[PDB]
Amino acid sequence: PEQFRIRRDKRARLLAQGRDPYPVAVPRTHTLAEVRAAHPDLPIDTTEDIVGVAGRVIFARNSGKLCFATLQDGDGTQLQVMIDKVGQAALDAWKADVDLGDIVYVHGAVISSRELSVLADCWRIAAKSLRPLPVAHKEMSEESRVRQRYVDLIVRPEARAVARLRIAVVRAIRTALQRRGFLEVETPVLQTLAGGAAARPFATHSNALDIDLYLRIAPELFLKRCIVGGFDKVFELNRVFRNEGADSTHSPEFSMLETYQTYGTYDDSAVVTRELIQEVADEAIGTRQLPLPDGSVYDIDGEWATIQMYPSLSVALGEEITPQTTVDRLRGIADSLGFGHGKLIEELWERTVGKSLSAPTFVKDFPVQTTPLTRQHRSIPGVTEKWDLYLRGIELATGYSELSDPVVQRERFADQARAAAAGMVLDEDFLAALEYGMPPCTGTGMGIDRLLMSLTGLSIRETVLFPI
Amino acid sequence: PEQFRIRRDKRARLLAQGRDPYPVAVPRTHTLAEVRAAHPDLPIDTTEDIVGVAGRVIFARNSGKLCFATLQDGDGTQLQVMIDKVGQAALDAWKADVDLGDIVYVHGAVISSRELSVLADCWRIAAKSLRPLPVAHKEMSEESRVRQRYVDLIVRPEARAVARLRIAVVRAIRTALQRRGFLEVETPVLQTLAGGAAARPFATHSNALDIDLYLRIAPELFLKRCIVGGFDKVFELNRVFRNEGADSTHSPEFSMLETYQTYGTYDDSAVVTRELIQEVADEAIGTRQLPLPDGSVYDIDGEWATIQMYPSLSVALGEEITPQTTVDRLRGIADSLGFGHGKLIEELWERTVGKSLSAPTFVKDFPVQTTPLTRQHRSIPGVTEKWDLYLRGIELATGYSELSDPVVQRERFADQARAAAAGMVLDEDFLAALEYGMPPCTGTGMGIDRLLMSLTGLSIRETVLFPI
Ligand SMILES: COc1nc(N)nc2c1C(=O)N([C@H]1CCCCC1(F)F)C2
Ligand SMILES: COc1nc(N)nc2c1C(=O)N([C@H]1CCCCC1(F)F)C2
Ligand SMILES: N[C@@H](CCCC[NH3+])C(=O)O
Ligand SMILES: N[C@@H](CCCC[NH3+])C(=O)O
Repeated sequence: PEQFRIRRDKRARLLAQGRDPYPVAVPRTHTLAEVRAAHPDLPIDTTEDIVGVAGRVIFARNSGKLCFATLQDGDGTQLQVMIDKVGQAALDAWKADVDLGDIVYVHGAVISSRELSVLADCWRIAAKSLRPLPVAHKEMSEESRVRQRYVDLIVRPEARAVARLRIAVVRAIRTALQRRGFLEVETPVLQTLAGGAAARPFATHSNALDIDLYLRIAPELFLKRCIVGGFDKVFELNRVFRNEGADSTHSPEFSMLETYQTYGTYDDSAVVTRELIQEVADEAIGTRQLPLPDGSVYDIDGEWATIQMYPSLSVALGEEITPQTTVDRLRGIADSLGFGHGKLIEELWERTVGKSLSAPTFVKDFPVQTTPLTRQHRSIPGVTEKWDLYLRGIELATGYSELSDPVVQRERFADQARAAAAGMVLDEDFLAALEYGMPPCTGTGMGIDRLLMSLTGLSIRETVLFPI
Repeated sequence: PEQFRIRRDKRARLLAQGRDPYPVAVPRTHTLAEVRAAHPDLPIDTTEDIVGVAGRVIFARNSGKLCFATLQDGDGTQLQVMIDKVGQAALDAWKADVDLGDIVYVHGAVISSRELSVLADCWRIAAKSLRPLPVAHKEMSEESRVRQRYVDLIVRPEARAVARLRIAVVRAIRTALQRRGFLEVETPVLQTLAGGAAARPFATHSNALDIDLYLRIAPELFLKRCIVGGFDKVFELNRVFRNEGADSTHSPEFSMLETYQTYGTYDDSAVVTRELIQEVADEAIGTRQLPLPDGSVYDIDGEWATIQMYPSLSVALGEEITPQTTVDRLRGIADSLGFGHGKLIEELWERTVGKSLSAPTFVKDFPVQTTPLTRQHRSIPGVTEKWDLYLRGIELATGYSELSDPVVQRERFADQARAAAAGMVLDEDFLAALEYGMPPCTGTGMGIDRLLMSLTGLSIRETVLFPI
């Protein structure tokens, strides 16, 4: 706590002496990992490979004529340094000047101790830390790890690995989609009215236009415009904003993938989603027998079951539930266990069938009420061609066979608007685009955080770099 | 105008007959481009390659026993269809049912007319357009093209090419950075206070937290946190939000690239920026002798000149200007042509040297006042290690040797805050991170819209898909 001051004082006296504790440049020749992969099996306690390395001093051990430190590169990789070879003054400076958490450059020969080490010709402070690292045991509380992610990444290896995983996962996704001929597009974040999902928006006032603008809840309506526009295959991986509460599967800002493919249906996009998720596991995790903090293994290999909502619900409840089942009947059943038809079906389905699922599973054929954007089913009356994908109990992803009928689409919105009216403007430009004609296409959505969670067992608070 | 109604009426009667004008599926076997690349040089007026194609009817020409139409796939590619082979009823339906702007599937043999055509076994409406296309000559006004981008992309080839260019450019960028070992990260859009640039923020109220949040003006402060965190090389390509006016180089929402590289300086990031831009041209445009709507050619090949701000200004003004030149002196000069020292230097420099530049040029060594985040110059007093890159007269990109000194950084912000005080909270967490120690690193910024503009001659209103 007081050591904040002595650190500040070492900076000040280093400046005064004409030593630079935040130099513009130091000539680092190699990352530590490069040095390692260069000398994998050096006869220990024995080379003229001179290098210039840098790193954070995370461990010091001083001893009269010779000091040893651990340099940890930013990615975790470790090289020990040993400060006769040059400078008594140098050794004194080392001792008086270098603290833990300081970034340090050293130039010299690579050797192995009686542990891979560089024995120094030169050395220099690259950066002076005016704050010690927490010992970290002292296990940084969950909400101090998130509020100081920079320290977390320094002190806790797993923080490093997770960060790098998300990054790998996201790249895996872009690779996979690009391989299949999808083009990534940028669609507006600031919108005059935010559609493509159910949620309350974030509103912000524009100075330029003296009007409110609304942060997107989803790119769907614009992505659809792109399909009208002649895009065959488009995706957009980026943030959406839902002005609502936070829980273990929900946060107001999060990164979601959306995907749109002309001349396929929800049956086609189901297959791609599977392949996509499996292909991600392979690239980023390396197995489809997923290890969990549980200590368990979750198998996502092979084919995944598809069930239908109404039938699977029927089996769970012991009676035939259809689009014709009244709200009065559903209410009764709901009660006997512990607004509208659609909402009741989904709710009962989750409370019965959904919760019981283990293996990866698509549920498909959804109530029309609760699916305003998705086409009516090709044969079955009363339902829409939508699936949800449940993986390891997490609601991962949806796909639709997309409603391209403007008149029907107009109605779906008129119903929506009239439901939440307090006395009714629709998204006229969207509908305008539909009436220019949108070819048959299937869209998907997927949450990145959900993806990682489902894959790893990590909480939403660990998957993102800087939450709050 | 009235044709809106007859189109709506054809939908309605098609529904009634049990013809589906928005079918879930049609079994398209090939894109038109696939058909083309399959039959590049077919002896005209002469094959048993049956296909299933789809496309928008953009040209109709009817003739008793035989109708011809142009199917244009979404990307522009064209195949003609010819509707004896099946159905008198079929030909009647064609004539009464199909209008221009309708999406249509046809299945049959590929042939060449007396023009590559498919002569139909089957055909079906995939989508019914309840709105005709504008003839487009009738040249869609600039602000009707942007407000209805979906129609633009249908009707105007160049709209198609530009859309696809931006997309190629953005991928080119990610390829280039990834090749060099940069990791792309996601940093928050919603912030408790927005830093990393000069601009007024967008503010939005949170329901979860009953507080205002501020849309990011720039990712820099968080990207820096990542470097502290041990990232060696990180970039973030994504939207930033500056609550300010729109002009020909400025819009409140736009996509920018930021880049951060440990153990290099502004001299190093200058080189990468060049290589990066040149590598983009190569991938996306195919030449570095850039064609312009001007009718001119702009050469971005080869090495680019670096000049210094103070000296180049001095030469332009005919007197020695230094960090020591007073605001009283600068004011005088400014006057004689037609707030603080820094602002005056930059202003004079632009009004004299900047405007005169043609070839690609870095200007470097900037006034300390106007560069709070960038390190002080290694030798030259009074200036910071920042460059700006001017390409074809457009302000494309900046790079810094990054200020990692927390105490200095604290001062820079205290000066800033006190300047715009009306009677002073700083970004304490940012500074906290700096005092954990950030290794020497060089950041860059670059505007995607600027990039495209500089490369192509296109206005900012054409480079983005959906502005306003
Ligand atoms: C943290 O992730 C989320 N946060 C909020 N607040 N809302 C959602 C998610 C999430 O993953 N969602 C999924 C649902 C299934 C389709 C894709 C999706 F991303 F939308 C909806
Ligand atoms: C349309 O682009 C922009 N709109 C606004 N409103 N502000 C800026 C740009 C843009 O490209 N900028 C550049 C300046 C040079 C460094 C990179 C940058 F992206 F910030 C600053
Ligand atoms: N917009 C959906 C995802 C895309 C569904 C298919 N059109 C959501 O917010 O969940
Ligand atoms: N944040 C800068 C770009 C990065 C400069 C280097 N740290 C801007 O808004 O222009």
